Amino acid sequence: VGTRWAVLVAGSNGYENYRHQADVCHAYQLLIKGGLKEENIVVFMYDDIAWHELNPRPGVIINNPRGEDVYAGVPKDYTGEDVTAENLFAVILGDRSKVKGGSGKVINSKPEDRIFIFYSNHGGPGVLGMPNEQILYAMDFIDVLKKKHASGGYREMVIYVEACESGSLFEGIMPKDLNVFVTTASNAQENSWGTYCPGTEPSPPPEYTTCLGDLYSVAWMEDSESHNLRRETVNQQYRSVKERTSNFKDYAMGSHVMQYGDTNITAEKLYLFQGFDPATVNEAKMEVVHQRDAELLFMWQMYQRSNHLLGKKTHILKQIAETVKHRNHLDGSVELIGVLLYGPGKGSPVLQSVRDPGLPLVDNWACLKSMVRVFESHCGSLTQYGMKHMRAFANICNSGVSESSMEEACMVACG
Amino acid sequence: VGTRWAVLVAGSNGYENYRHQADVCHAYQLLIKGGLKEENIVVFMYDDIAWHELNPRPGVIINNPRGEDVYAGVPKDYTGEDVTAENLFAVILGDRSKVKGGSGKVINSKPEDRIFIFYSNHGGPGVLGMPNEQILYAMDFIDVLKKKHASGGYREMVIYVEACESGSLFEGIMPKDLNVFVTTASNAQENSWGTYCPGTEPSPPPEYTTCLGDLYSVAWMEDSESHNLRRETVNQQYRSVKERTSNFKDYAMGSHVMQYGDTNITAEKLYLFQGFDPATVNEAKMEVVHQRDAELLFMWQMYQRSNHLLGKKTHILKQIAETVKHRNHLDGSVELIGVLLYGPGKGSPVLQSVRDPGLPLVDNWACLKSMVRVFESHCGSLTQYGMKHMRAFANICNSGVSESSMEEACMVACG
Repeated sequence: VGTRWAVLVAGSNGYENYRHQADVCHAYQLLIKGGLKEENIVVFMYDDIAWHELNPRPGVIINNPRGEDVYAGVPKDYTGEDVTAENLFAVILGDRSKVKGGSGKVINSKPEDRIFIFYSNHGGPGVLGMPNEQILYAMDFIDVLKKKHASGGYREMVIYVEACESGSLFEGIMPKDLNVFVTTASNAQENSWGTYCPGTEPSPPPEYTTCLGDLYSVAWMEDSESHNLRRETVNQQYRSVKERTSNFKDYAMGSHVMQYGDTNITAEKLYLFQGFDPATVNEAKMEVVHQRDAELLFMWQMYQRSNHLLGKKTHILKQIAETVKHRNHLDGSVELIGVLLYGPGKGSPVLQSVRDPGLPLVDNWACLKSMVRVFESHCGSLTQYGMKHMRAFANICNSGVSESSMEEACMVACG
Repeated sequence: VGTRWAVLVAGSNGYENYRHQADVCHAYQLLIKGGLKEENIVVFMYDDIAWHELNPRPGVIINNPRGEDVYAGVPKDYTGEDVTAENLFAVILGDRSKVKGGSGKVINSKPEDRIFIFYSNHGGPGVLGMPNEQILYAMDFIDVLKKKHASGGYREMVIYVEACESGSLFEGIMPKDLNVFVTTASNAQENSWGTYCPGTEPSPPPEYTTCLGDLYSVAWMEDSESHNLRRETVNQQYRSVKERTSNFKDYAMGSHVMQYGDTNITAEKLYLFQGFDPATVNEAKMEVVHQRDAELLFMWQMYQRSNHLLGKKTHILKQIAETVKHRNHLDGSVELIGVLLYGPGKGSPVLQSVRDPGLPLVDNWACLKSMVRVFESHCGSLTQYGMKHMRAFANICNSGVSESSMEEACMVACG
């Protein structure tokens, strides 16, 4: 009894981030094969990958080396400028009146229905990326779940999140009484991983200069599509994905998959959320690339493939230098703010200290947004890479440092 | 039979580096108390500390919290602009014709004589600082020892070096057949430490905003002045200094004292090199500060002591920001050069790889100087802090990367 809904979100754009949209398109195809209806699956994807000038298979997206297209048939619900945090919240709430642009499809669910949410891109401590120069903050995502729960618009929900430090979106803040179960690609202090990368094994087709997928994402999808979901439980998928994402417990090239929320949902059969493919009647180490370094890997691939063209080669090398200089500006400015506020030798211990598991990243989420606002007003936009510094901003909030002191430090560091 | 000579060198200047000149002045006083004659001890010190506007005891320098002046009576052999690598080499060779400025005092020693060399400041892999915008390279220092040995101008020599990564000045290149024994404050991959720092224990007098000494340096000096050097061997001093510099084998706040050269000299009584004080008839953990961060600690002390003066406080905070921005420029530019030459993900492993103990830092020392020259021509002067990147430059040389490729990478990184 009830209807199965899904919300699939890629939080990034650019050919360098092909894998996030490939993960989301693969999830869409898997859910349709399971019997979920298109009207109940909302897709958020920037939609700049299939027809990108750099795509060697125009109009096609693949998510693993087998090369099966996952782009054909995916709906354009929220693409381009409409991939926003506000539209994501309106969609989850089932409030078409709060949607701006897009198809108008929302999760206008009933109390008997189940919902599956999958996000891929990206992130930082307490934050997720959204592609139109937006940061999605953890407490706002939890508040949307609380609002949806208070309306009575679903029976249970399962949420899968692929992003760096993704455990920090739920630690200390995700309630267990919302009928929502969550898993994350990593704990609160680990990065997440791209996989099926050029120059690595398992290798994507040779024409690819960008990674095809993300480790935790392809782990759950390849697990669902290789099992009878009427028999596999939510717990069994969690255990399998945790094992695969750990990469033979080698955490220098793997992460700790975490679980939050209502763990009673782990006893449920996965088909209640992902459907079941009627045609299904029921492992080696993977080379991975840090999510934050996959863009530089892609630019280096473009550089190495243009070695015969001097002009193009020089242009790409200068783009790599601009990208590293921008990364260095953000990393150096945040380190400098720590020194100005706390002194040398205490700056890094304060900004980089990780709270114990189970504690929220920040006590005041409005303060966290204000630290980002003050930083950006003097130092420039944070960018997706800059989300790595969200624990530094949270730690400034937690330390008792004033917003007036942050303003002074940012002005000295970046004016 | 024979005369005891010494060469004492501080490689730095500025009130932030008070400790290097305080170590050298203390060494001078200790040697005079031992019966070495002033005409046989050459002092290299910039000489900007005793009368510095920031010195709370004008005309006085102290090297430990007991506060005994060590400045009065120290000769001005090579000070200011004359503290150069060329003068140091001429002095060690005993060649007054090759000295420029200074007092003209040199080590014009005889075959029966012994020599003691002590250097304090900082350094980097394969390099030592000199204060007039100069880097002293390890192979040139070894070549001066070989030239002095070839002339027959001494019986034995002992050399003590306090600087970061100082073991790298001798690993793989110091011969055992020159009648020279050497110890260093650290191994080839560790920093060295300032001690007697403000805000730490054992604490210097409260008027001091800069560290009074360096750990290995005060370890040997305080050991020599508390023992009968006619009974203590060179080996006993090495063992005591190794124990103290390790700081209870806590290498997060200590270093590994290393030995090189002719270890047969360790059996000799220390008075043969340092003299003996006729009035001498024969341990707790020390708080330390990284040599490369002591300047920022001093600037933070000045900032915290000027909190009542808004104008002065703001000025110091901007000086701290300029210093950290300069550090970030050097660190970021070297990291960017690694990415441009080797690609992302291989850049840091190549630039930061440490050769096995016993191997020279670089196979071609002229290439090492050329990498520094190319870097500086595009990215600016390395500065003393920038000597930390000498292993990256050595690794560029060792990798087979051409000087033409280094030029291209530096131009892209810094133009």
